[PDB]
Amino acid sequence: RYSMLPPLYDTTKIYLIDNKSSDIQTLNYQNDHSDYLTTIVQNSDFTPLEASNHSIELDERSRWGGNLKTILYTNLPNITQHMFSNSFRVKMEWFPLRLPEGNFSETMVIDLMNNAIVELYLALGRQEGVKEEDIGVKIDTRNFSLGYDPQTQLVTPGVYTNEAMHADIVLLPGCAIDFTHSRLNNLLGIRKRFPYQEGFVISYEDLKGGNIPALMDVEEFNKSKTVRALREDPKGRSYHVGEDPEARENETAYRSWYLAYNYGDPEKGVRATTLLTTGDVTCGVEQIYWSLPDMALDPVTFKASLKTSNYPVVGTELLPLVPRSFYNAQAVYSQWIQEKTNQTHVFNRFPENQILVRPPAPTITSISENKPSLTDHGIVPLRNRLGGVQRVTLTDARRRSCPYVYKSLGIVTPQVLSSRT
Amino acid sequence: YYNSGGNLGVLAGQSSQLNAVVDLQDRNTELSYQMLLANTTDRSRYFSMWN
Amino acid sequence: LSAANMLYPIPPNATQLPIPSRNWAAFRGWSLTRLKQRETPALGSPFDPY
Amino acid sequence: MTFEMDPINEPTLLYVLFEVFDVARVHQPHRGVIEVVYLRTPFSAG
Repeated sequence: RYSMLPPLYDTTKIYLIDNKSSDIQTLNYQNDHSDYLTTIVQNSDFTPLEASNHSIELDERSRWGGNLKTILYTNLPNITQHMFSNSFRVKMEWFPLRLPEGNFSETMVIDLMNNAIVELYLALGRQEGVKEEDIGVKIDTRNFSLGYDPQTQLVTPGVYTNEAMHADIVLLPGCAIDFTHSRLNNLLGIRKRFPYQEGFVISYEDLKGGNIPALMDVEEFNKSKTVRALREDPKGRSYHVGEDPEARENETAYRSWYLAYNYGDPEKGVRATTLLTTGDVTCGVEQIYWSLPDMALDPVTFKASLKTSNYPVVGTELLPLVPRSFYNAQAVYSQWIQEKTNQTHVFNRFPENQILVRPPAPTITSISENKPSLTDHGIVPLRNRLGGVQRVTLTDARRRSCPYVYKSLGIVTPQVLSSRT
Repeated sequence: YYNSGGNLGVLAGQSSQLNAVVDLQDRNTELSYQMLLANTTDRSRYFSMWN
Repeated sequence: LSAANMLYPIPPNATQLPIPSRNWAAFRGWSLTRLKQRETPALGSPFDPY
Repeated sequence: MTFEMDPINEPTLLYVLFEVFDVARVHQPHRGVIEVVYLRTPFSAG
């Protein structure tokens, strides 16, 4: 039964269009595109604000259910402060880092991380008297083991193989990175084997057994048939070949989480603490708790709280952040072309250092994308006095009222369930 | 707040869990209280416990 | 004041014409008075920036 | 309705209010159940 109209029977359709919320702007001054107010009553005879007064009264002799259909398409950027996708922490101490917001690919985010680390080094990190090659943090998507001849205890080529493999964490004694409140591990690829405990605080002295093997002098080999490690970068940067005691002198001081996950003790090394994960640039796919205080009866063991985000949840669906993977065989060549066209060396400030070089772009690029999603949430119990003004709220998995939601549309089809009340 | 959609008097029983207060954009309950006082009692005398 | 207050804006001249259809049962009467747009706030929102 | 008014410079608004029957009866069945039914008779509500 709707007032001033003949009653309808059995089923019907109720549209919670967000475009109608723009006709009652007086009620939505402080409401974003995810926590707005709309009106069910759609008749041209009244202005929308006045039609919001009327209410649709389903019969009180039956417990009215409802099939809820949803159209959702949020334009969420990949790296945000809202999703904790840009926070970072580097020890040498305990300097936090921040990345610029925006939609970026995996290699772009890795480059931004390296650039932020270098910028923080340039900001008060070098004025105190730290020599520039003493930076102890690097993210190089490389495997520092290809062509490593055990008999000579060195990698035979004079250049580390510039392949993709998997992103890792390169740590020098002392400085280390320990991020717990950020989700950058999801995109670069690393996860705790035993989460929920304290956080993700992998550091030096943890990656024992994976020290980067040194590399031999190609020029000196071709000159005198002698084999020895690169103790000095041609530009004047030590490779810390002789440092890191308890490890043989043919390995540098860098730790290289990858080549420490592998080729190491599994029950005692970083293997027992962290595991490899495919790089999900979306920082881990989340879900949106569809919440609607008015028509839907409170589901089991939920109460309406004060928080504008902690409303009872009527339904849930996956966040429309689907990481689609692209394959480019000449990814390194494309990266070189991009570096040339950038006309600046900000993303590659040490092109000559074999360890501090800009990490190669992975051959599997998995940039995120935003797509509309239509889902059916099944039968939802309703009330018998569905009002005109209704609140429609979409919240994060932590009930944080995500504000990037765009064009959230819900369709409800009432049905008769049971009887009485 | 009295007639804002976002803010409501959700006064209700423990078992019903259904709002017993509805306000819809039109009931000027503030002017209602003003007229109620001005009619029931004389308002030339100031009561200090309210305004 | 059992009533239903409706406010209709007035450009600074002339006349105006309100209201579509309805029912009109138990109607009691009208009460009309002009206010200023600057003075009248918007009560439908938690905050009124204007 | 048509209103003819003395014109003033600053923009203004009309505040015609329709005197209606706005009543509500509260029913309290048992030990923590409170149900209120509203009724605005000319202008449909509740």
